[PDB]
Amino acid sequence: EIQLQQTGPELVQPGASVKISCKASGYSFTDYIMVWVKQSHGKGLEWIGNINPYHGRTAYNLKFKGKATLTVDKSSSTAFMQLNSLISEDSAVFYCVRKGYVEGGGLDYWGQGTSVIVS
Amino acid sequence: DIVLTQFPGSLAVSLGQRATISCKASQRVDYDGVSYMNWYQQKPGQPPKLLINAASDLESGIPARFSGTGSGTDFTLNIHPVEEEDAATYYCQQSNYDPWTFGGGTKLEIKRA
Repeated sequence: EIQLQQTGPELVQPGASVKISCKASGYSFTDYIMVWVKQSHGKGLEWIGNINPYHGRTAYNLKFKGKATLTVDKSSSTAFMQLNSLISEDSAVFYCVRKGYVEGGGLDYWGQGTSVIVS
Repeated sequence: DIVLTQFPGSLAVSLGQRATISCKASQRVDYDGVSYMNWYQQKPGQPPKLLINAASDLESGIPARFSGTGSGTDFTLNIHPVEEEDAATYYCQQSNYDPWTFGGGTKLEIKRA
């Protein structure tokens, strides 16, 4: 079983920045890319960007460029993402999901998600 | 980027009937005979669940009443026969080019007595 433990819920004041995380387990961490998604309230999902945990490589959706930064820490198998310049519209649920690039190309396992409230 | 469009946005089908969910890509997502279209299911208060990858591959553990077909820019997800636990929202997602993108989603409702 693959496991994606994300950090807990956050309430943040506008203008500042949160830094959610997501611990993986159930497979070798560096084998697959970690992708992040914004599930705004009562709507469809939005891709934010992926990161190769091996070399730290990164690629972002442009609508979220400059807002979210993806990082990784191999020794503790955790992928963290940071959001800055937070505002009312950033209020949403953020998931981390694993993507098997060399396995068959699917975002197989998602984490439960993190609820960030900006207010 | 390749935009995905799902039609319709809401659908109501009777138990035992066939539900067909469409997904249109703005550009082809094929490569080497392999369509990079995935389908996910999302029930309220839950993270999305993978149903089919690469257009037509059913992920293990997923009931065989679900099937996916299509190539190029036209894709459909079929559920036949539809059951009650199939009430949920379904999203398509392509992985051909960057950025990776999802369709708007289609909410399926079951018609009963």
